[PDB]
Amino acid sequence: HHSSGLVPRGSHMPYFIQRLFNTCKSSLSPNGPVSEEALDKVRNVLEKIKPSDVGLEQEAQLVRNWLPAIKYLQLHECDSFSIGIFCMPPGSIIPLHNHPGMTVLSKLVYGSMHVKSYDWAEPDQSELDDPLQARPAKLVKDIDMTSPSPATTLYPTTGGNIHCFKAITHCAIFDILSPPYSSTHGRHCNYFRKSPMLDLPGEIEVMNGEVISNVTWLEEYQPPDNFVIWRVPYRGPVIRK
Ligand code: NI
Repeated sequence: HHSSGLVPRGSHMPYFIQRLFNTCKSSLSPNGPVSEEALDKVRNVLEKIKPSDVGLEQEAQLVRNWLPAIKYLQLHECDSFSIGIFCMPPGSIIPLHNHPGMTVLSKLVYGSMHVKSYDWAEPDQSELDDPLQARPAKLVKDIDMTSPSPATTLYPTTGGNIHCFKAITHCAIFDILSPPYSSTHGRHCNYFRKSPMLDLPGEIEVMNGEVISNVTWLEEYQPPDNFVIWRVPYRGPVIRK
């Protein structure tokens, strides 16, 4: 029945993070995902993620034993995409920011957090208006998420390109970005605040006649000073690149 070790199987299924990296390399480009089918292929692998796949099995146990500093682990950065993990202790915050021209696939690896996200009410006015003045945005998501929760996707103008996170328990957010942030290519991680201007309307009529209700007015701004985030080495299974 068995060869007693003489004939091992070999060419085994690459372990999770290797499989995931391999698929990103084939599914992603400097222009973003190659296709929705291609992006779905990355999404199908990412959904199965476990804390042990990325060396976070110990931190995941802090969830059961339930501003503060956030740890950021960079697993890969190339012109085509980046992979990173935010390890957030309870009560920490990733302040409101956007992902210009970018698609981001994200997965809560463990724990619970709150996400609030918006999109501009008039995406076509991005290149024609001053980002330092108040601009109308529509609410997309405003909800707690608790692992296991399906992977989420934001696009350059839909799915909540402007978002913020607040950790409820210890949690880790696994992010795949294509294209990656690049201050050189005009793709900066810009932060935003609610406009303190008084007389801004709650609803508007935009191009077509569509009435956008519950508008939120956002000003570009420097990130808050209590946002402490430290770069930390990835200590999980190695990626063969
Ligand atoms: Ni983000």
